[PDB]
Amino acid sequence: LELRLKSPVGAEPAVYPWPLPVYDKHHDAAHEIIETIRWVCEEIPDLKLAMENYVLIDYDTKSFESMQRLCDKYNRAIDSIHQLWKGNTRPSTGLLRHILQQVYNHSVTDPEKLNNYEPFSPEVYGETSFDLVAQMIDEIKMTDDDLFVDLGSGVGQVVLQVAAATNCKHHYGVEKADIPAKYAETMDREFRKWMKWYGKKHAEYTLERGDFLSEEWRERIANTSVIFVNNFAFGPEVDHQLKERFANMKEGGRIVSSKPFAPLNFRINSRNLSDIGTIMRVVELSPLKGSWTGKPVSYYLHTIDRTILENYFSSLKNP
Ligand SMILES: CNC(=O)c1cc(C(=O)c2c(Cl)cccc2Cl)c[nH]1
Repeated sequence: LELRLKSPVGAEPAVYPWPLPVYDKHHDAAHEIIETIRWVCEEIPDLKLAMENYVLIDYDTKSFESMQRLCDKYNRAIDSIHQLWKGNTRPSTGLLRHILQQVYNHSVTDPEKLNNYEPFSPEVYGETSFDLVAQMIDEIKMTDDDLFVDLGSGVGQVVLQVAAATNCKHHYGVEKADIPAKYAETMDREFRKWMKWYGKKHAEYTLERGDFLSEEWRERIANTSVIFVNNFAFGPEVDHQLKERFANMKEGGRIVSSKPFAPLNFRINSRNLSDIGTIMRVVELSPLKGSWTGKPVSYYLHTIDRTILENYFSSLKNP
């Protein structure tokens, strides 16, 4: 016993076993099936016209016959549309939210294994992070000349969201811990498969297991144009090593973080010449000021700017 959903672009069908998988106490693969059908109908007008929409109103998620009828009605409407078309774009924000959740649900089957009790972690990515990352994407406006890196990428959710939305040359995720890095391999596979099923384009990306403080990563950070780092729980020792890596970045290089690497009110003088604040601008970006009705959250945008240090020396030489 199984349920099948035909791809709107002729990719291999999505195949679900029966009884349907349960994700948590209030979420299961039946709600995922209904929402997938609704998303494909909303974005394919001819499909909405062909589909007998009443089947999406009256259904029983606990009945194999009811769920099979619903899947069959959708599969028949897909077939009618493929017949009509007989005779790749980026996903919308709404579809991407659905895809990322679906990818997670098919990949992270045992979330307890993550041993993650933090507020902005993989298990709660959809609550605020998705919206804040979307706001960040609209704010930094990356181009094909950019290289994006997430330092401590978890199961790779930020990398997948950014790669689906932007045209950076490449997106990298580096994760040290065993369990999220192993789950990132499944997230990668499921993301490519589902994006192909929907017929959606994404930029190139790589999720890798590694230590972002290693020698190999020193040159890699130096060549990165956009660093994303949720450093809130890192503490001052790792934060110190990161500032050393950031100090080799190019002019205009950017760092997006959850805790600033330099004070927001940094004032260069003879006693703090050694501080990272001498070579980077720092601003707090808050969607509540940047409408937003979510949590009162912020991120920090750092921009490599060695003219801060240069102006201090020029002012001493020309008082
Ligand atoms: C206690 N942690 C926080 O307040 C916090 C975590 C984060 C993020 O991980 C993040 C960033 Cl850095 C940039 C854009 C989007 C997101 Cl979700 C932001 N603030």
